[PDB]
Amino acid sequence: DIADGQTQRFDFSILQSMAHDLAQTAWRGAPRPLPDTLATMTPQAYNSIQYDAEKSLWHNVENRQLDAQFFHMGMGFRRRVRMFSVDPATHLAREIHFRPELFKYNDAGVDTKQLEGQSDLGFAGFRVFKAPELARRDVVSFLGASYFRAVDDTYQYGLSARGLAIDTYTDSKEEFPDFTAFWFDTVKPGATTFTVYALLDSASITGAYKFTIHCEKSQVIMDVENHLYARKDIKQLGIAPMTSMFSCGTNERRMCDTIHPQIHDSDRLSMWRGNGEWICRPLNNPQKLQFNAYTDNNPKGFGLLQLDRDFSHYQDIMGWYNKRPSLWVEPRNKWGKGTIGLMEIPTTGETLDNIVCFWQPEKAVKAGDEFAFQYRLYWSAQPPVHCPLARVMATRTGMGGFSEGWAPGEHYPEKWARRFAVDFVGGDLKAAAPKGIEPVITLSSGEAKQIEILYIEPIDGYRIQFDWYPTSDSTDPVDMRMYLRCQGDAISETWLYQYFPPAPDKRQYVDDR
Amino acid sequence: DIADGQTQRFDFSILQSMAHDLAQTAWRGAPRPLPDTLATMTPQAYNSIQYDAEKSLWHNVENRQLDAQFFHMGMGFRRRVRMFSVDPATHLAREIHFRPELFKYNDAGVDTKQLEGQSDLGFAGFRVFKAPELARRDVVSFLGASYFRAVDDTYQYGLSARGLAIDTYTDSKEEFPDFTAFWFDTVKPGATTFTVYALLDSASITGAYKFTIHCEKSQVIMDVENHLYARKDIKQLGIAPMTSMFSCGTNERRMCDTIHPQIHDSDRLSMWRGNGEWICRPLNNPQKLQFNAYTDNNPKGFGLLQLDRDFSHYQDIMGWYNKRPSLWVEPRNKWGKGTIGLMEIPTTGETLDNIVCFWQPEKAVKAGDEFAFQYRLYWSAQPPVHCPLARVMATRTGMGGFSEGWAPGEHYPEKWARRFAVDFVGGDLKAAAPKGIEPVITLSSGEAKQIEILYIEPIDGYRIQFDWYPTSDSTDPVDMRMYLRCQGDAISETWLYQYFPPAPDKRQYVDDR
Repeated sequence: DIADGQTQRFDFSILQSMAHDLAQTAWRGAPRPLPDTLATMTPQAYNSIQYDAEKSLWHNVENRQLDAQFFHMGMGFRRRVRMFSVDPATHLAREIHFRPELFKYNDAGVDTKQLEGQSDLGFAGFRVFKAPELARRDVVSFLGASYFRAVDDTYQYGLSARGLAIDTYTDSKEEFPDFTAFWFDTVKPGATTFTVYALLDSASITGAYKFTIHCEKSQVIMDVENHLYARKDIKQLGIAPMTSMFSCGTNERRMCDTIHPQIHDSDRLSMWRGNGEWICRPLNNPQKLQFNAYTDNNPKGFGLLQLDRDFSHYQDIMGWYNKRPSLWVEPRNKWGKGTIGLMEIPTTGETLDNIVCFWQPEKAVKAGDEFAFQYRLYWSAQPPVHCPLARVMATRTGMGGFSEGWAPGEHYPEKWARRFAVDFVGGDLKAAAPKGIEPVITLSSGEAKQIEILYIEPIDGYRIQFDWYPTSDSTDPVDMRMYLRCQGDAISETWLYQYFPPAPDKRQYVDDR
Repeated sequence: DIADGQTQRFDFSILQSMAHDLAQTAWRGAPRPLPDTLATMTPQAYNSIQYDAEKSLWHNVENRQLDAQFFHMGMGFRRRVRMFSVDPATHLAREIHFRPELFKYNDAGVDTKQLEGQSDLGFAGFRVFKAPELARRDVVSFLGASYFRAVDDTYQYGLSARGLAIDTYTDSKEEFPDFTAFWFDTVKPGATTFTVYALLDSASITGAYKFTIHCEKSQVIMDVENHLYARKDIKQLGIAPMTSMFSCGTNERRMCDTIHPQIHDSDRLSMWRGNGEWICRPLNNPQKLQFNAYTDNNPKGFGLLQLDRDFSHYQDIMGWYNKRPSLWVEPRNKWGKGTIGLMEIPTTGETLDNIVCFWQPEKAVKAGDEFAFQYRLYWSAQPPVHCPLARVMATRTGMGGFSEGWAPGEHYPEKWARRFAVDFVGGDLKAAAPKGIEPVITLSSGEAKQIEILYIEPIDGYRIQFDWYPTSDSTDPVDMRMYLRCQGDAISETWLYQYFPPAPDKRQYVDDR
């Protein structure tokens, strides 16, 4: 009912055609300035603008389990996005032109007369609500350049995902692709899923995106198919990028001066390689910008996970980090050779998303190149696929050089060493204990001296604790790999960790006594 | 059967007589050197000496729920302690002379011929076992100068208590009273409780101690009655001292570079004043030695508590800090004016007991003075008496100067401030919330700016969070008192905290960016 634009035929092939035509032509450029009312507005004024639930998308669909509400122009959202409604039966799309009557400005200093003849103006994005609460809490949100977020049955929006990433870690500056348009298929009566088509535009790449989002009871499953058309040479391309935050946690705690024991939207990076090996990579908050590439030939799955769901580990009631979802990327086709990038930015608090994970194809991207990637996104804790063997539970790092449970109190340890504790749960650990669980530790630098295997009754797991001794002053990052091998065969997933030793002068403890 | 000494009449009045006679005479002095085998022995050799369970005390008592095994001379235990067995029916005590046949040395380099004619040699102490395991795990242990420890139904020996404390915090050195002798009443068949009489001797004080220890299903209750006779002038006297450990926890974490999130045998000091006010004093690990005296007129109860029983907060499998008991002291009579001392020593790990709490009578101790104190000791988590009002759950301290849940990530907070978060649970907090919970915060120095009251669903409690601003450069310790007052009346127990601000030059955050 809110779609008043001209009727035009639309399809996925049609969407690919305009994306190809857009790549063949010059870039539109930076967004033009917004009207003076929106351009100069208070952040509190923008938050007072509420979309009209009576004028929401699919409001005339009887017995509906979904509802869509659009956002408003303003703040950092300067790119106008056009929304269309397309009938699934007859492939005709009608443009939903922006009108001031679609919003209630309330306590906003908007004149509303400058937005009267502003049909060219669009929206900042959209959010989708579920059946029990069709206008209160959204399960799927598409806000920003290309960022989109979804929630599990606990709601509590956590990490975000984008449609593309360009030059994430290169000598050049970051380029942010924009979702310039959206096509919404009309939701069927009593339908959990819905389909939305997105047109991605950027200064060096254009793409056609198709999203099939299923809002299940305990998870949100998104089927993403894209067709990228390169406009210029791209030195770094990221497929299905993941944006999250990691400030502190069960890791090296160099930022722990806060009332919250752990602050992170995600604590680990789990990878399912083509050969079938599961890799656990805990996230880090390094002092310097870090980029890590993990070579893969056909990744069966990867993503950032929030495996710590206990509230007492976070002690946050405004963010609810324990209720935040975990994102898992499941490719549908063979993606070929490439690397899973992982960029970690230093951070102080929780207002900056410093974790970026994406898939980078091995082949260099040139002008006129074409790409097609299909993958499934799972937005929930406890991702659908996990390692059948023993799984890493936590990665605790601390002082070493002393017997466990007998840390000296009158003095610091004489020899400086770093102690790493890794907890393994699941698999056949209790069966392999009588035969002998032998941990295999590979270190780029240094040596592991006090390798101990201990059993933890409350978690029904085994802890592998070792002390790392530098034996060098190169201060270069140290790569560690751990996996449990009982009968000459792996019984646990690989534990991948990047450790940054302190300076040689800082490899000691100062004591006032 | 193991008592072969001469029969002598013994009673509590008789024990008080020899304590009075001992005070009237000069001190025995430092213990004489042990035989060469025990004097020069390996720590591993001493641990190889095992007492004979067949020759244990009360071995001839049919249908017994208790068993007593003695310790051996060696290591820091250089004071010989004489053990006696006294029949409750006929008050006759027989001395249990030390014999080499009472121990199995096994892997010990002890000649055993030098200990043949060594009846004058005694024991380092004794331990008491319960009915299900009469020779494996002890519930009550008396090892050391005057230290004695007891366990709850989780076992896992934690904090210790002594019979007396002399000059705990004074310009002079520490003086350790010694339990020079022990009288054991024969345990009745099928009796949970047992009575042991102790003679305390020291360079400046002598005392007669009577212990009535009940080993209940979930707790150990000790009835302690003492009669102290001062031999010299004592400048500081401690009644029912408590010795514990506090390295890290939900507090100022200046020692947190370890795999264990919290290391402490006790986290708070709970006091029940004569007027009926409950005070919660979280323990601290200060950089410098600290002594605090809390004036009381008739203390109804005090002790060190371990209220955090969750394993995930400690992550220790060798110490099991979550299973350690809490000690509560319940005076039986009016103790009069005095102060509850609390000495905190700086510590690095967990091998040093740096928390000492004791009751100091107001009146100065002179030569020839007489004292008599009766109190009950409870050795279990969740002490029998707690505040009927709201109780403090945790005391989290961290960075301030920013809105909660929106800590800046690209930069540090502009203004330095310390944020204190106190969680209150129980009482009538949910009923007083509609009326308005007003927190009353008293600060010796500085001001509280951002006082916020928030509700925590998972713990069903309310968090009082405030930011402390220095407004001074005196770097002196800051005393804070908090209690919730809704209708002009207190609805929560008082929260007492001692905070040490950093140096004025250190009241800032350094950023590499």
